[PDB]
Amino acid sequence: ADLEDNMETLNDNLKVIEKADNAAQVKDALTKMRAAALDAQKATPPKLEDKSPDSPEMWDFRHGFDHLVGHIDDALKLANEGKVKEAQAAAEQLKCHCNACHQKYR
Ligand code: HEC
Ligand SMILES: [Ca+2]
Ligand SMILES: [Ca+2]
Repeated sequence: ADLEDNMETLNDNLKVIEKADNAAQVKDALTKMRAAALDAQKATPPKLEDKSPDSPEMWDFRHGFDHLVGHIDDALKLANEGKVKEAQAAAEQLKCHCNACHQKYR
């Protein structure tokens, strides 16, 4: 339930989505990723521990998860429609946003 746990949940469930057989597994994984992203959003990452909680870095860190959740919600709509392959493709759009936050704050 710490930041590192949230990241492990995000990473593990993206791989679940990639390997998924049906829409139910994609939806279940995305729902777990959604919770993890909103939990992570409340953390102070180690790199930013000396910054102000109101700093632009901390607000950029938090905003990154808002957009991640937006992408998760798009993939969730497709998974709820039974479109496994398009839900999976929508979920791959997450990866550039994982990487972008990591490049700044990992
Ligand atoms: C900021 C808005 C983030 C986004 C979006 C994602 N991640 Fe992340 N991640 C972030 C930080 C600050 C860290 C380091 C945390 C620490 O305590 O040092 C990480 C780390 C990871 C890791 C490896 C280390 C770990 O804590 O598990 C992984 C495997 C990881 N993150 C995965 C991941 C994925 C798959 C994401 C998109 C679905 C993703 N992260 C987004 C910050 C942010
Ligand atoms: Ca937590
Ligand atoms: Ca670290």
